Amino acid sequence: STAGKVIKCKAAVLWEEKKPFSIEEVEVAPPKAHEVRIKMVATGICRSDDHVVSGTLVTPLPVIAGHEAAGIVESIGEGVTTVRPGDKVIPLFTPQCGKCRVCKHPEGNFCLKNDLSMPRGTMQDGTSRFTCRGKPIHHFLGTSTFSQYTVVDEISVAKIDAASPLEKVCLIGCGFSTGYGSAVKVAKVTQGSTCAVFGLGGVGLSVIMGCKAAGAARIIGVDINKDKFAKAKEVGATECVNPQDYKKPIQEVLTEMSNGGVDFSFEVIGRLDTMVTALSCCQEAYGVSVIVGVPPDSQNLSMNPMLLLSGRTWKGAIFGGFKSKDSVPKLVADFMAKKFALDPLITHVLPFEKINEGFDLLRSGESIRTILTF
Amino acid sequence: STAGKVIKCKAAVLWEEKKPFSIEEVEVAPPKAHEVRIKMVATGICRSDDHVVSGTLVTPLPVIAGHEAAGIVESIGEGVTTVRPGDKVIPLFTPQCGKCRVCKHPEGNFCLKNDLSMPRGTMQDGTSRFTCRGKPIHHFLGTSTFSQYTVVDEISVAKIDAASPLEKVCLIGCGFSTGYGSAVKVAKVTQGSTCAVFGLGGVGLSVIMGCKAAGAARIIGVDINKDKFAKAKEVGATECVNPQDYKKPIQEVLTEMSNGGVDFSFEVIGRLDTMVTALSCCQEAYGVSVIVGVPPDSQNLSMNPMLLLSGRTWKGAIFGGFKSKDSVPKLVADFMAKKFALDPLITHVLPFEKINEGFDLLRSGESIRTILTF
Ligand SMILES: NC(=O)c1ccc[n+]([C@@H]2O[C@H](COP(=O)([O-])OP(=O)([O-])OC[C@H]3O[C@@H](n4cnc5c(N)[nH+]cnc54)[C@H](O)[C@@H]3O)[C@@H](O)[C@H]2O)c1
Ligand SMILES: NC(=O)c1ccc[n+]([C@@H]2O[C@H](COP(=O)([O-])OP(=O)([O-])OC[C@H]3O[C@@H](n4cnc5c(N)[nH+]cnc54)[C@H](O)[C@@H]3O)[C@@H](O)[C@H]2O)c1
Ligand SMILES: [Zn+2]
Ligand SMILES: [Zn+2]
Ligand SMILES: [Zn+2]
Ligand SMILES: [Zn+2]
Repeated sequence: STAGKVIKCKAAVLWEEKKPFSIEEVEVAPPKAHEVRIKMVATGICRSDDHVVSGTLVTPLPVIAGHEAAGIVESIGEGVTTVRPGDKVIPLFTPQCGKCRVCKHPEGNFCLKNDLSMPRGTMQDGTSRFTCRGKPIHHFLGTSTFSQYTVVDEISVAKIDAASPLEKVCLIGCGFSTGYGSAVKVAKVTQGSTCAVFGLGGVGLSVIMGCKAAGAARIIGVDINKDKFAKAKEVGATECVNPQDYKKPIQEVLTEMSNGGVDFSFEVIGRLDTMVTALSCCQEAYGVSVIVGVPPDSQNLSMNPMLLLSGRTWKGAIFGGFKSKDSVPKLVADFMAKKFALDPLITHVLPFEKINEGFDLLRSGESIRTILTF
Repeated sequence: STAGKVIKCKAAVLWEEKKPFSIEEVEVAPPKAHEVRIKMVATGICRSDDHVVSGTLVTPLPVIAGHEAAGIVESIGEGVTTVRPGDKVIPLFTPQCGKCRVCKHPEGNFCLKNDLSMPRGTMQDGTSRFTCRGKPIHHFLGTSTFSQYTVVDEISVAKIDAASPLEKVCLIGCGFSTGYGSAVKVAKVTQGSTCAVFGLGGVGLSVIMGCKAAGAARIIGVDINKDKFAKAKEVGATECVNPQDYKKPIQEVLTEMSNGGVDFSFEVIGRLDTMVTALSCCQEAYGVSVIVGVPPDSQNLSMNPMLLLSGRTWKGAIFGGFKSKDSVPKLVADFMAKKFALDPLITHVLPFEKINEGFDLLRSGESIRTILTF
C-alpha cells in the first residue's frame, strides 16, 4: 500500500550536537534503483551513536543516526536481487559491495563504499532520502536506523532468517559482531591464552564472549566503573580490575598479573591513552593488541615505536573484521542454533519514543544495551 | 696456547659518543661457566653500530660494539655443550635461552635474556670480560665483535657449517637475516603482492630479497639517495622512488601507484616520520606494515589510530623474527645450498684496522655492507 510513495513517519532527528534527539515526522522517499526501504522493528543504542551527539564521531548534521538494527523490507527499488518485500533484514553499516579490492580480499572487510572514513551522510548516489520540516536530513553510515522507515543501498542490507527474533538479533548489526569478531577473527585468540579487555560495555562484553569461545584460560576485564564487573564475569571474565584502585599504571599491573604481559589485549573504549596502555600490556615479543574503540575526531596518539620493534602486533578493525553481507546471516543462523547468547547484553528495553531516556541510561553508566522497539 | 689465560689483543674501543673508534690493546678474560671465547674472522658494519656512536641507540660506554660477525671458537668454559674449540660460530645479538616464555612461544624470538631492551653492557652474570688501559669496557648486545677476541654466553652463540665462508656468512648475524625474515616470517609477504621498502641499505636490500623470494609481483624501493636504486633493482625492486622528487607526501604517491595502498610496507631506516608514512601507505583495510629501523632513543611518534581501526596491522621485530640459535645454522646451510645470495650486500672489504674508514663509507652513503677482516 506504500510502494513507490513517500512515507511520512516518525524519526529521531539530531539537529545539533550535545542536544536531545527530536522525535518528529520525516518524509522518507521511495527507494531508487538498487535501494531498499525498511520498516524498522528494533534498534540498539551503541556508544558510536552517542559519539555522533558528542562530536566524537564527526558526520554531517542534521542527521538520522542509528546503525545497530533489524527490520522488515517494505519495498525494493529497480534491480534489487538480494532481498524482497517482507524479508527480515539487518542494515549493514559497513557495506559489502562484493566488487572492490577489499571485498575481493580474503581478510578485508572495510569495503571502499563505506561512509565511515570520510563521512558524507548520504546514500551511495550522494543524495538523501529524508526530509524534515522541508529540509534535507543526512543519513548515518548508510543505515539511519533511528526512524520507523529508512532507505539503504542494497550493498548495505542483509536478508536474515524469517524466524529471527528482531528484538535480539539487531545486536548482530553492530555490538555483538564487532566484539565477538574482534576476538575470534581479528585477534585470533588461542586456547589457553590470557586476554585483557579494556571497556566492559556491550562491545567489550562481546569481546569477552569471543575470548571465552576461543578457549582463553584467563580473561581480565578492565573498567573504571566497577558496576560493570558482575556481568563481565557472567560472560567469561576470570577477574576484573579498576585502574582507579591502583597506584601504578594499569599496563604495569596487567604485565605483573600475566607474568610478563598478556597474549591478547583489546581497547574497547575509544581513548588514546587506553589504546597505548592496551598495546603496552601485551607481551613485548609476541603479544597482539586490537583497537576497537572509536577515537576522538582528528586526534593523534603518541607512542614509543620500541613497543612494536620488540615484536608486538597492533591492529584495529571495523565490525569485528566480518565481511558484513556474508557474515550477518550466518551469525543470525548461529544465534538461532544457540551458538552464542545476546540476552546478557540487553539490560533495558524501551519504546523508540523513549530514545532520549535510552541515551540517558547509556551516559549514566547504568545500561549495556537498550533495545528500542518501533 | 691461550686456553684458561687472559688474551691481550687488538679491539676497537668506543670511549664516548660521536668520536672515532680507538684501535688498541685490550685484555680478554678466559670464559667462565657456560661462556665461549671466539677468535673473530669477519664482522660487518651495521647502521645499529653507528647508532651507538651517534647516541641514537643508548648502551653503556665505554664499549666494544659490533654484533654482525663470524669467527672460530678458541675455548669454552665449564658446562658448554653446543660448541667446541675450532668450531665456526656466529654470535647471536638476540640470545636463545630456550627456557623463557618467549623462547617457548612458537612465534616469539626476543628472548628475555636480551641486552637490547634495557642495556647493561655485560655478560649474563653482570660482569665484563674486557679491560683496556686498566678500565673495564662494556659488552654490546652480548656480542662485542669489533675485537680480535670476544667472550659470549653460550645462549648467544650458534655453531655453523665448518666449510662456511665467514667473510660472507657474518651477514647472517644481523643484516641479511633481519631483512629477509622481516619479509618472509614477520610480514609473511604473499605471492602476487605489492610491497614498499623504505630504506635501501643492507637491511632494506635483504627485505627486498625476501619479498622477491615470497613471490611479490611489485617491490617499490624508497630512498632519498638515488645511488641506492641500481642495487635495489638488481635484488628485486621493480621500481624505485625518491620522496625528494615529489611535491606530494610519498605515502600519497605510493597509495596512487598501488591503486589504493600496498599489501606490505617496511620501515628500514629508523625515523619516526617514515614509520608513520610506511604504515599509511599500506592498504587501509588489510595492509601490513613492519618496523625494522631502530628508532631514536626515547622519542615518541604521533599517529592517528584511525589508520589501525580501518584494518591495518602494524608490527615490528628484532632479527627478522628468527629464533636465533635454531635459525642461524639453517640460514648458513641454506646459503651453502645457494638458496639466497649475500654478495649483493657486500660493497667493501677492509682490514679490521680500517674500521673508521668503514664507518665513514656508511655515513657518506657510499657503502651497503663493509666487511672488516681480522
Ligand atoms: N570498531 C567498531 O566497528 C566499533 C563497533 C561498535 C563500537 N565501537 C566503539 O567501541 C567503543 C565501546 O562501545 P560500547 O561498548 O557501545 O560503549 P560503552 O557501553 O560506553 O562501553 C565503554 C566502557 O568503557 C569504560 N571506560 C570508560 N573510560 C574508561 C577508562 N579510562 N578505562 C577503562 N574503562 C573505561 C566505561 O565505563 C564503559 O563501561 C566505543 O568507542 C564505540 O564507538 C566500535
Ligand atoms: N630490527 C632489527 O633487528 C634491526 C637489525 C638491523 C638493522 N636495524 C636498523 O635498520 C635500519 C637500517 O639499517 P641498515 O640497512 O644497516 O642502514 P643503512 O645502510 O644506513 O640504510 C638506511 C637507508 O635509509 C635511507 N634513508 C635515510 N633517510 C631516509 C628517508 N628520510 N627516506 C627514505 N630513505 C631514507 C638511506 O639513504 C639508506 O640507504 C637502522 O635503523 C638499523 O639500526 C634493525
Ligand atoms: Zn566493497
Ligand atoms: Zn556501533
Ligand atoms: Zn629465552
Ligand atoms: Zn644490526
